[PDB]
Amino acid sequence: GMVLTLSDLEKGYDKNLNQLSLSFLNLRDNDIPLLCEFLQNHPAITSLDLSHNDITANGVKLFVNKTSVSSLNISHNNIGPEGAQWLSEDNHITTLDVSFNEIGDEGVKALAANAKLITLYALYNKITKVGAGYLAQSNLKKIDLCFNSLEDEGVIALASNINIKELIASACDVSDIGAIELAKNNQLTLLILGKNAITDKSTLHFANNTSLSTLHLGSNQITAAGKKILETNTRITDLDLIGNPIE
Amino acid sequence: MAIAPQQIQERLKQEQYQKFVVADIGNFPHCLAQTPEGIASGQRYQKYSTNSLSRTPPFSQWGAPQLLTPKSAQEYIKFAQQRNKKSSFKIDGEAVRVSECSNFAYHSAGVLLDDPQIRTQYDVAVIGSMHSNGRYLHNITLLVPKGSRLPQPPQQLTAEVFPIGTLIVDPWAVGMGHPPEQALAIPKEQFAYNRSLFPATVNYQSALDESLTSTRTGQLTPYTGTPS
Repeated sequence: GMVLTLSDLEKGYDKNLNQLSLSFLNLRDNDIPLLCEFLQNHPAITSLDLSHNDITANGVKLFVNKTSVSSLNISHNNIGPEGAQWLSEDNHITTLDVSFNEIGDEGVKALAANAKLITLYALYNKITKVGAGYLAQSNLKKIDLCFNSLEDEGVIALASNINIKELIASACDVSDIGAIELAKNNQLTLLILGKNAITDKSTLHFANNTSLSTLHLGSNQITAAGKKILETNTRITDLDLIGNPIE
Repeated sequence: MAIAPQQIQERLKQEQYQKFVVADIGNFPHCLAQTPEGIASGQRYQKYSTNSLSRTPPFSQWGAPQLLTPKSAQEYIKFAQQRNKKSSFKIDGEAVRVSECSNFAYHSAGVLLDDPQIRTQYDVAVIGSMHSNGRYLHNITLLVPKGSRLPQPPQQLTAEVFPIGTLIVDPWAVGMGHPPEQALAIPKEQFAYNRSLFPATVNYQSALDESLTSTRTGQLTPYTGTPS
């Protein structure tokens, strides 16, 4: 287009990793056709980083089903709900980062209906308990939802999703109510719930959890008593409690 | 003697924020930047996390969120002073300084407020950014050119009332691996977290701080020296 250059493309082209990185270049929708042309000329590139640019939903329309890119980072753009809706139509993407795009509950509604998706990063997207409800019906194995006000109702819905193996939901307005239901879940192997309102009340349920091997509960309200309880679970090889009022 | 934004940036670069232990990497793993500095910060956290000294003071509390925003200039300068002081805790022979997404901006505020030239050219502000359902998840330090005021809570700071010439200072972003050009004394257009900047709440304004004039400058020493 008017911004993306051939020089950008070749400097961003990591030939050892077959990865194209074009972050922080102020790319716009009009730059997407040139991008796709380059990717079509180099079909081995299946991982793409377009993060921190100025792409909108129109740029997504110009990208989707053009290439064999299966891993896409388009975080920190402006693709919105419609951009997310469109991405949900892509037939190659299995790992997707749409963090910081204001995709909202409507955006996530479409993505959650895409059975192709295995991993979704969607930090800070104004996703609410309604969006979490949509994701609870998805086939996602991993979801990162940090900085979304999911609330207890949200993560309670997510806890019922038998497919999710890894859930990241820090700073999501989760209390003991939500955390306890996540603790009862028997499929999660990694759970991160930092920066929420979780107390010692949840810790017995995490001590009796049998699925988790990673549990991050940093910067909550857990005390030394909760820590003592959590440490009885020896299945958890990565336990993070940094920032809690311990001792 | 007017100080240039680059000279302000170089001053902040001397603090080596990318060398900090970023304690909430455990909370927000996906906020690690795709950079050599991000890779190093992730490794530094892992070592810190598995080191028993991390659970001893003042390191343990340094990792804990400080929700109450300081209302005196001196507290900020003291924040930076205490964070930089030598300690016995070393990771691979390296001094350990710890912060997180809520208190990290306080350090830079202290550094900036401690320069006599900054205080004549700029008002210093600390804001809560990354708004989510009534909460502001990310604290940022602002350098506002003198004579422009900022909205007081519960009024929000928005792009429309963001003073021209405002510089953003986000050392947490640097701790996470973003280069200075995306986080230290730069216009919002270059800011790594520009997409979550507004709306914001302004929790501290040096222009509204009556203790400022009695607060002294030149208390701090740059954590490192500039290379040639």
